[PDB]
This record gives sequence, structure tokens and C-alpha cells, in this order.
Amino acid sequence: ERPTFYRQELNKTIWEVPERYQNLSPVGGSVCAAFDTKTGLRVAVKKLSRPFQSIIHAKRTYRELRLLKHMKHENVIGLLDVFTPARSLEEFNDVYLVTHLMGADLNNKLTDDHVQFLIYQILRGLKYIHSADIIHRDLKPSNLAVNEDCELKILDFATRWYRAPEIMLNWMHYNQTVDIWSVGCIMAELLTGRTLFPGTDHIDQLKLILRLVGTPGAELLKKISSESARNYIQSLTQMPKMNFANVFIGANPLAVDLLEKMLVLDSDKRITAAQALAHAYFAQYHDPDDEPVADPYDQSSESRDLLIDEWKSLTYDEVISFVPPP
Ligand SMILES: CCCCCCCCO[C@@H]1O[C@H](CO)[C@@H](O)[C@H](O)[C@H]1O
Repeated sequence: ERPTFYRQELNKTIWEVPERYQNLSPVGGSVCAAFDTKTGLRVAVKKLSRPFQSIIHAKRTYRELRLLKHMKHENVIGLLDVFTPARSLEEFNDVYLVTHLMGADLNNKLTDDHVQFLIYQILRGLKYIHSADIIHRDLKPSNLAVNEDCELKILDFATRWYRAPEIMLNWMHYNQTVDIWSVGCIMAELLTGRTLFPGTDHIDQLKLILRLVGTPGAELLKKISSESARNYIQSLTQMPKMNFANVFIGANPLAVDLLEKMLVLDSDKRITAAQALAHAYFAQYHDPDDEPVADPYDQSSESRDLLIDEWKSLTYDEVISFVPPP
């Protein structure tokens, strides 16, 4: 056991990886494309930079590695391998992560069947992520990778065009439907070929949002504990909710309807990922017996305040116990 490792120097640093990984080419922690000779796959190898430099780096390293090991779903980035050239904990300084080399992202105008398929897969991945009690919080085209056949994976990996309004108001307390807002913005752009809310700053962005969805109703105003937020919102010229048919001219009426259900100011009234999958817009793709869920991901490992060496040992344990996908 223990692969044989070989050394080389790429993009201003050294890389010790198993022989199975060949033809490393920087596309960049730093990243190289590689060919995995065992599986016949092209892969992304990430060498973490400075993984244990401080308590906070070490804790982040542990958290990222645990999260990637927990994610086991077709529409979510997964961990193909993790390794270290270290033979023991005492030698343990470097961590390398291996994932599917994804060809493109959604930043790289579509037919309706195609828009349907991409948003379907986003929602299928998001159902899974949300079922693990994880909120992504930064869904945007650059965090959505696609291959040849339009098969999509949500990436972990700034523009604020996809951000839910509550995040820009620094609400804290976020519901998982922050991500549904993002999906609505992404879907809108796939339909029209333009950014739905291209604000030049946070305030401009919120003016664009209000113009579409209209100013908060009394029902939402009842849920705002911030006195100054309330005072400001009341001072606004009441604007009505635009009719979405007139913004998304010619779009599939079912798409427009789903957009109306995602792009709601009140996060409590947004459709969930699981609900959205059953929307008639996705009739050709939806299968309730093939939209799997995750076990709850334990994030407590995260309110803890430990020593560097403790985070490092906990990370080492996670490297050693890794089992590659069968
Ligand atoms: C001027 C623009 C106002 C933005 C209004 C955002 C309302 C967001 O929705 C809210 O978000 C919270 C966090 O999940 C919840 O606690 C609330 O129940 C909900 O109303």
C-alpha cells in the first residue's frame, strides 16, 4: 500500500503526487489539470496553500475537507481522492485534493429544453445540499460547472448580482432560500442573455430588485426587527410588483411562473428546491425517486476553538480514512 510519489516543479512551487496522476498542467490553493491513469479521467488536482499556517487556516482546511468528503451526489462536486506525501503525522504539511476536471462553467441564448435541464440539475443538487443543512450562499454562474453533455455540478469555490437582498442588508439569520433567489437570477439570465440585476453597487442593486418585485408589503414589514430598516423602507415611494411576462417576453409561461415563485422578497414565501423540482416547468426531467437527499452534515466542528496541532491531527485523520468513490 501507499502509492509511489514523484516530484516536479510547477508554477513557482514543488508538487509531489502519486504516479497515477500524469501530465500536470497548471490552470493555477493552486490547481493543475492532470490525467488520472487509473480511472481514465481528466482531473483537477488542488495543492492547498498554507493549510496549517494558523489556527484559522487549519480550521478552514479541516472544514473544506470534511465538506468535500460528505458530498456524494451527481450534481455536486465530489472528492475523487485526497492525499499527502507525508508518511506520518509528524511529517504532515501538505494536502492535495483531487476532483473531476470540469470543462466549462455557466459563465462560458439557450433553448427552453436546455434551460430546463440546467436549472433542473441546479435544483437537484441544491435539494441535496439543503437536505444536509448546508446553505451555499454564493451560487452564481462561475460556481456551476458543465461538461459536454450539459451535465452540471455545483462547485464550492466577487460579483453580487446573484445575491439575495437579505444578504446585502446584512440580515444575518439566513434561510436556505437565499440560494433559490440566486437560482432565479441565474435562470433569468439563461432565458434573456442578460444579467437580471446588474447593479453598480449594493444600493443600485437593491433599487433594481425593488423595481421588479416592488417595495415590501405590510406582511413583510411585520418581520423586520431592525427599527432603522423599517424607517427607511417606509420612506420609500411604494412601487408595485412589475408583471414578469413583460420582463421575460416570449419565455415559456411555466418558466415565468417558476420565476415569480423564486424571486419573492420574503424568503419565507420563496419556493424550496424540493418544491421547485415538482413544478410543471420540469415535467420532462422530474423523477421523485431519483432526487436523493444527504445525511445532515455536522457543522459543530466549527464553533470549536482548538490548537493548530489539534486541527492538523483532525485533518490528518480525515485524509487517512478517505475511501474513494467505488
Ligand atoms: C428593502 C428590501 C428588503 C428586503 C426584504 C428581505 C426579506 C427577506 O425575507 C426574510 O428573511 C429572513 C431571514 O431568513 C426571515 O427571518 C424572515 O421571515 C423573512 O421575511
